[PDB]
Amino acid sequence: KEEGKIDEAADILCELQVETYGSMEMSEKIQFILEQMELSILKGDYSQATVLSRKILKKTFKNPKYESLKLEYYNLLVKISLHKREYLEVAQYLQEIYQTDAIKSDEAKWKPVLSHIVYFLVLSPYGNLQNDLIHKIQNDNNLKKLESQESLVKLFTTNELMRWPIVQKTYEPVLNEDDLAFGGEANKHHWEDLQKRVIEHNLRVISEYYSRITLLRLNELLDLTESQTETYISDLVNQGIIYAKVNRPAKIVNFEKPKNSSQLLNEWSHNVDELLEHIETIGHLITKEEIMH
Amino acid sequence: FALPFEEDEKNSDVWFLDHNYIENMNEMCKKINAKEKLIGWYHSGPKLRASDLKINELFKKYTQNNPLLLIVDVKQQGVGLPTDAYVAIEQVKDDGTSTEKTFLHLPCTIEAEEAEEIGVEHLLRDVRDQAAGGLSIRLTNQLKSLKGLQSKLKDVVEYLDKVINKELPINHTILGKLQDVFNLLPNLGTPDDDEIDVENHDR
Amino acid sequence: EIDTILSTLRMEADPSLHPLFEQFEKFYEEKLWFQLSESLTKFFDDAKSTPLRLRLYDNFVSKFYDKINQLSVVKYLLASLKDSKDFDESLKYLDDLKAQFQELDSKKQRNNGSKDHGDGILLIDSEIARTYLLKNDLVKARDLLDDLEKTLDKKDSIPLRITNSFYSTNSQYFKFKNDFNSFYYTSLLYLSTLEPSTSITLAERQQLAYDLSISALLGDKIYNFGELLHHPIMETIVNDSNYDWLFQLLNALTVGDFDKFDSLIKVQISKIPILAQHESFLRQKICLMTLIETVFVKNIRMLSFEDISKATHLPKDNVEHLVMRAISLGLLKGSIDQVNELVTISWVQPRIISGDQITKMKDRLVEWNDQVEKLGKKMEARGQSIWV
Repeated sequence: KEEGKIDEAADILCELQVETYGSMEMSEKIQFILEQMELSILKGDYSQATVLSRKILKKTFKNPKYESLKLEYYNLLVKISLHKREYLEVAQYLQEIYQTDAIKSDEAKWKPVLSHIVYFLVLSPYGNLQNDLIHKIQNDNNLKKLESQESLVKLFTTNELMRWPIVQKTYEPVLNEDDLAFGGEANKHHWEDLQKRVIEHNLRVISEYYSRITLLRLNELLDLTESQTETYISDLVNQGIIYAKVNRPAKIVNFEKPKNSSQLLNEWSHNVDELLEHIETIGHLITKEEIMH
Repeated sequence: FALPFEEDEKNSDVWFLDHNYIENMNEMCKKINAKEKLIGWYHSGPKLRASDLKINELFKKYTQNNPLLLIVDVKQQGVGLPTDAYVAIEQVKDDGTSTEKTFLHLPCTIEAEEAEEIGVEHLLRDVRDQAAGGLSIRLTNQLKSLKGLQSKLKDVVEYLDKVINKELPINHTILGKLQDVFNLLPNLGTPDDDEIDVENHDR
Repeated sequence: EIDTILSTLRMEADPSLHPLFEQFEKFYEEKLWFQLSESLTKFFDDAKSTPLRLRLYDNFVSKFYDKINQLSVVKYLLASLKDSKDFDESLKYLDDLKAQFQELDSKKQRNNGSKDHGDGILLIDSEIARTYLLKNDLVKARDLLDDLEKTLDKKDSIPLRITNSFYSTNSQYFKFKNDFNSFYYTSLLYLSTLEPSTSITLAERQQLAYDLSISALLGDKIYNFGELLHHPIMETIVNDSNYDWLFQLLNALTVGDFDKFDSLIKVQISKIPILAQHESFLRQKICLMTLIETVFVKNIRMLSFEDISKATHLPKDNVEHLVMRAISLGLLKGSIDQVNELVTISWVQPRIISGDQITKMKDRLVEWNDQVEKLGKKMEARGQSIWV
């Protein structure tokens, strides 16, 4: 490893310990997989190290026997996924670390672990999982002890637009200085990927509240040129997150759903049923207060 | 099964209930069939009162569910069932109170065994008309539904005349509920009205 | 026994306060203990400020450790330790008592017949949290709220006395954090469940009222301004001087004028720094209120940006932001165009129902009754030979 023969060294380690898993204690097997995986981050093959991690099972790894080993397993998984920028996945791993007994019980040691999650969870794209996990972080008491982390979770959880040059400046000296996600040289190249979530977030708020809005006004709110604006719209509709239609003489941008007779007949059915139900319910209370008084 | 019950209404704090009778009877019924538990008590009507809540407390004592209060109206009014179900629900609520016990209505319907259904049918010389099976039956029902709707609307219309002219108090919570009825109304002379027209054509 | 103790209380005290010590002793001789309990109450009502209050407790608690009702006894200590200027001493006394109540219940059960005894314990944990908060420990009180809340819910009901103390701790904690929204909910409940005792001084009730008014000026979805002035708590203190301009901020908000509001706020922002730190929320709040109100009293469902801009004194640029916050808060629903520059309302928030609006409801129901009855007459003539 210290010699230039590091390559030949990995190929011997990984081959050996990946066919040897017999009668020996679990604690030792966990250890040899970590060693194998470590070399493979240096190999530049993160895919080799993904396959290895799935050899060791989640059924035999929630015991105090394996406690110090569990933490290192999960720290490595974060490095693998950070290369490939699956941020939602990074966040899941990090969550287990928080829910580990050791970190939770020691007050000081839980402080960095929580903070890292907030960061990555916001860099995720807006999916079904994004919505439920982020509202899990917002509720927690620990989030509320802190105020630096609280401001970031609060921004995305509310259904209010916000402009890029202002989120940037504000949290640049607070959250972007901290290690993991943000901080270092390779990690500063994830600050960038934030700019895209904030403008596409704005578009998510505007579909819901606006139904017609001008192409002219839209350019101003996202703070992007004509050419750029149309691009990130197009990219969102391939993702099937929003419905958008832009007219290229700069007439209308439509967020309003394309309608059919069937959808509409269903909506109106709802309203009628609903009336009949309210008339009866108010009718129970009318009986009580009539005899009573 | 019946209990003896005497009501004195001079003081609604004066009541008769045979305590011992209840415990004795509970145990005998369990030896025929074990699925019988105390799930409540019926009140014979012929209306709801504000007084049924003094009595309800006596039955919470016995039970592991909230007692069902079945107000069985015994002159029998309605083209529906004259049986109301109420279960006492406990929730914090401010309408001049801090913690409210109130009674929430639940639907009354029937379910029957093989034996019991056939025994009903056997009494009846009727072919039913609460069924909504055939064309004939559903016609009868549609007209009963319109008559059901007009009679309830009067009860709502008279209740509101009694606040404003026979002076009961202004109950924000009640009205509040009423308001939304009007808010969620259909409005025609819009494309919504038009989708209906196209619908009629297809059928 | 009680004799030696009684002498010692009188001496260190004033001549005015000798007959108070004397009343207790008399009930004791005769053994009327309903009267002894009441006479302690007169004591802690308005002389919880005398230096002997704590010791006086110490003889009676020992005798009536398991003889009379637990709610009664505990009540004296709590009032005594609201008058201590030293909270390190307050924390120690609670910690011992907390300990005694855990032993006591073994004994006590057989005496009453069968009764609860978690009543004293709940009140003690609240006092530990309140001592912490007057000393500025937000966290120690914070884990005490969680554990205390769950035990309320475990019972079918908590008493009014017990729940006032729980809501007492919550109010204290929130105003330090500076959440207006949180402070608001605790105060409206505190008035509902408020103890009938005169033992809760009016001075606390006044102070609590001032802070309440402040929560609703800075609040985020509070459109209960009219409602606040109905309840005794504000109604009666309108003609006090420092609570004049304070209620004028309520009344300006109601009628939706901007000039009465402007003239008031420029003075009180300077004077009181509370209105200074939450300035951003305060200005926006009027704008939102104007919007809702104009929408509610009318029966039409749309307004142009031009109507809105005059009403709120904002240009049509900020008006689109104004609309977005209102929909988001839950005040209104609708959609926004910028190509016809309409706000299309489809939902209004049910607010206070006035006598006039009941008449209004009713008129429409009469319209619909007739319509149903007419249709049902035709539907009988039709289909006369085909029915079940």
